[PDB]
Amino acid sequence: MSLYPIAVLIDELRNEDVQLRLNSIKKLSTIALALGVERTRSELLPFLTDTIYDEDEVLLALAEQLGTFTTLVGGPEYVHCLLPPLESLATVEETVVRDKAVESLRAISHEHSPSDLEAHFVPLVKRLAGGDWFTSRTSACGLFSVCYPRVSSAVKAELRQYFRNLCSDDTPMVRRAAASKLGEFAKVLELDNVKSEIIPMFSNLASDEQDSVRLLAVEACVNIAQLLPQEDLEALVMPTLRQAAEDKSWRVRYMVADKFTELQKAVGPEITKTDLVPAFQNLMKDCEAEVRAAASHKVKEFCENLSADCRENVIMSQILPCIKELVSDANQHVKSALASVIMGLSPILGKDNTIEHLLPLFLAQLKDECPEVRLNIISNLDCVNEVIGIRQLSQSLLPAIVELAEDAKWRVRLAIIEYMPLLAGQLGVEFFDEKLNSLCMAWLVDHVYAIREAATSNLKKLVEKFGKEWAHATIIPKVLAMSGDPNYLHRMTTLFCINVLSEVCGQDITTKHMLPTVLRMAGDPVANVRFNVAKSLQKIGPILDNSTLQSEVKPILEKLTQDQDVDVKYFAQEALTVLSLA
Amino acid sequence: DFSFGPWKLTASKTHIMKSADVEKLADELHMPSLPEMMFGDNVLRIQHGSGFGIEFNATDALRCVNNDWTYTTDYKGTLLGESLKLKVVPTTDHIDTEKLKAREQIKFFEEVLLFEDELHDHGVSSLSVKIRVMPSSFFLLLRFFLRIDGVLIRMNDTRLYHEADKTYMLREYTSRESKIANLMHVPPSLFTEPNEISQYLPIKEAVCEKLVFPER
Amino acid sequence: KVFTKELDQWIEQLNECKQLSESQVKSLCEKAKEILTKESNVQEVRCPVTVCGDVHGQFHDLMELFRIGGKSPDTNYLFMGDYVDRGYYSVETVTLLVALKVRYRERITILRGNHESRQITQVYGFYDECLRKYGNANVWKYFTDLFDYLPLTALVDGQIFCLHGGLSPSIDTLDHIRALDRLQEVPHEGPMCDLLWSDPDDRGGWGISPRGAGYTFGQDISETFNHANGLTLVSRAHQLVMEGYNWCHDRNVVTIFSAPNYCYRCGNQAAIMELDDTLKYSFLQFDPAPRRTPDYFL
Ligand SMILES: [Mn+2]
Repeated sequence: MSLYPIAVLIDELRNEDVQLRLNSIKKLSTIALALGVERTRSELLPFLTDTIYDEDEVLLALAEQLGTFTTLVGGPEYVHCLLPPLESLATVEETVVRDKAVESLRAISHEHSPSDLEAHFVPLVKRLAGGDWFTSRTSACGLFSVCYPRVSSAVKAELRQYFRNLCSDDTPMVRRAAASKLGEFAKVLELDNVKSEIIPMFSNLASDEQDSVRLLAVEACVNIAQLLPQEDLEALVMPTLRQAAEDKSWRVRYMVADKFTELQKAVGPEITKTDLVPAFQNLMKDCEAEVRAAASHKVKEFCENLSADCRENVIMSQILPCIKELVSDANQHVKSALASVIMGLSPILGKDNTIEHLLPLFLAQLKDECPEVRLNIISNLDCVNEVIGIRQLSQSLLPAIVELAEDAKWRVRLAIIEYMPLLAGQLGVEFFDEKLNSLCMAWLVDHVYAIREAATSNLKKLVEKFGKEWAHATIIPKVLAMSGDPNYLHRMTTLFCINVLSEVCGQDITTKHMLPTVLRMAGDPVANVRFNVAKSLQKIGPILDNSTLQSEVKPILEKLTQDQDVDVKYFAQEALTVLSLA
Repeated sequence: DFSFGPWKLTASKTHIMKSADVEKLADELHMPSLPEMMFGDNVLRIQHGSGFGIEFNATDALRCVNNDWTYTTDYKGTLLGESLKLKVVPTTDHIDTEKLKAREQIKFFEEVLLFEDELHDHGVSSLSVKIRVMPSSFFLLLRFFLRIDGVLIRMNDTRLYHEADKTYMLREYTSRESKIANLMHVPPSLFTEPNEISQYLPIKEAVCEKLVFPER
Repeated sequence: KVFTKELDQWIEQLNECKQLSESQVKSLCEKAKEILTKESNVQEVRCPVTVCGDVHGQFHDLMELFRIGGKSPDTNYLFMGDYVDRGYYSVETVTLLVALKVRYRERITILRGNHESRQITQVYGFYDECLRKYGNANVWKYFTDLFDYLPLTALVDGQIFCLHGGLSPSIDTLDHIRALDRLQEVPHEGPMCDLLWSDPDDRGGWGISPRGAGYTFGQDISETFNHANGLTLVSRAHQLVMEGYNWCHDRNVVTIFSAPNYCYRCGNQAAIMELDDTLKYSFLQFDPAPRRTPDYFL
């Protein structure tokens, strides 16, 4: 009993749940096609500025709609009309609704004319920055980077003083937001102005009272170093960066560690030896353990980007004496991060120096108590085999694969079955058949179905790596041998194997040794086997030629429709109608 | 600003207190520091057709803070009247949960924040209050949340129930806390949403007071 | 009448942990009635099965449970009750195990637990959740009215007793159970209440359970019962064990709890029992699954 569109849209706003309600707000664009171009401005838009207290999912879809609404108002000639309904959404209490509206504001800025830009959008940054509600003050920090170059040289000064008054605002929250968008601002100015205007703002933030401001200013330091010349780098950037690496809140010393690699690539090599390598030494051995794990994972990308005159030298004098002490600290987490990368050093070091000065420490990880350590050591060893031979280290992980393949907790056992195919292709066939076959075949009988599941699909890749014939030699005479196991779960495992292998074992094999095994099991007492026989038979069916479908599988499927078990019947009947058999 | 029956449910919610107005009151209460976000003028009040009512603010909530950097407060409303007001008395009869759970016409609802503090990034201390209305009753809940990241959690809930036309309204103050070292079996993903973790916090203080209506 | 077209579809939606709407549950519980209406109070199930106990709306832990014993219908399953009332996804949990029964009348067998009743579902959570998920009690009525049709006990290969609670003094032979009327809300007394509320322990004879309803039986009871009807052991789940399964009464009765870290209380390991072709038992311990507005608030 309502009236023209706006009312019928609000009648849906009083509906039960979100999706039912939200669905109409996604029609807010389609409603504006029916509405005249002006009707979208005259009637629609003013309703969307007196905001509506409502769930995030809707206000978010509302903000997205505004960022794609230029063509509906009449074109960029009237883009200024989208600003009021966005400013309100750039101030709602919920944070995500604010950033989405901000992003929509950053979008329609490009659509503004240079005259309309200075008269509508640039003032919009002021009302958000100078606004009382601290929420708007957060939103303002995100709109500076899109406008500052698009304006006149003088009004640029107003924005810089504005953005500066934001980094020194009383509220700590806005100081964070200003620190986050710092690099985006320094990136968007001229060269000489960032040296004098931004570096002050940058320093006072990296020494703030609240730790949340400190680390947020750090990640923006890289964005500054990407711009400055090498000379002015030690003069303005490093002073604050040097202290931030010693902040009593590990949250800060973590950021530089998680970004240590992104620093050297932007600061320079000689400055990496003057100031970075010194700090790295003390970061690998700082109090809170979380910081060490971060930097430990970055030992590889740090060594690689080092210059060529010292790559081999500074690693075995300033880096290694701290590595061994890391591998020997009881913190099971820090060694999990080192394990994934420590072996990426042999190609950077050499051949004689690594097997003699880098290998004996490697074993301590391969025999560590933590299962997660020796797991990561085994996935990142390809960078080792291309410098030192396989057997020089192959004869050592012999029991390491065993304890993981036979651990007491099944989560560990699964984790290594995923790495077996990668590991199989690096030891070749001659190794596997002698040692790694007794372990991989004992997985298809594991107590947990998850391992029997993984061990099944693990054979698909074990064939893709070795060849169609390796199954006919070491696998299939063993899989087919499980079909006599009493436990009906181990009996079914064969049927899941024949499904997988068929896809990657050609035709001549699925018909020679896999097909007669399936049809033999069609008389098992438990029906769980029999209806899966029909499932498997239709799975491998289209692989084999027609002569063998009409020969031995069809008489079974017809026979299986007479199994009183109602489950097989639907599957048996299904398995013929699936592939062109009555 | 709502109105149902002989009641006047006033709604007030705005921005935080300015920086200068913080130190001014920080000395009025002799508090070395106020919350990071002090929602001073944010107030949720309900008046009667006679002159008395209850008010939930932050200023009176920060008075109840005793000799602190967590802003823990046992505030449960500030009795407001015009020399003729409602009385407080301990009681045996308390709120009945099976009633509210019943789905009825939701009349009005506004969540009103009182303060929030990030606790030097060591936790969160938020004091909020929300209230709904039913056709034959109104219900409110005032809850001070506290999460000291790595140490403990504390929730000081305070509910207010009034069956419409029932000469009295109820108030129950629940305050439960626990050091996380004792609730290891709880996933930390719930240390942020209070409505889901309150069940796993042991009661420390329970009080049920009935607020009575005078006559004239 | 291929209505199995959508039955399989519902399970795929339930395996993604997404609700079944009111109009959908109305039709589902209707079929489940016709399937359960024919099952005797003592439902006999064939030799090769996997038997699990309580789940309590711990859907994400039920899926972890499937990766242990096997997915359905590949694995013959047997549930001993308590599908709801202490997890967050009590709706999705029971909605799946019911749809699987309607699909595979023979691959799974679901029993009635002490929480499969309108009395208790209203306080421990199932009803409160059924509202938050749909906005009314219709779904709750559809399920609760169906819970009355769940069999009380189960009897594998003629040898093993499977129920939720324990034994009863009014019940000495299985023929007695087959004579009861199990089409009512779980009573407060009588043998039907005892079967779903009794618990075993060390103290001999009958005793007063601290939970009021049911009783407390020991070695002298189980021996005198199992040897009187020809049984190897009894399988019960109402309790919970840090070990997931507990042997008691000189291995005359086994407990099987299949909900790991029960409401974040004891971090218990959840276990299940697998019965291969012949009846040789083998348990499987497992751990929890790790993966991760205007409201009528209280
Ligand atoms: Mn209980």
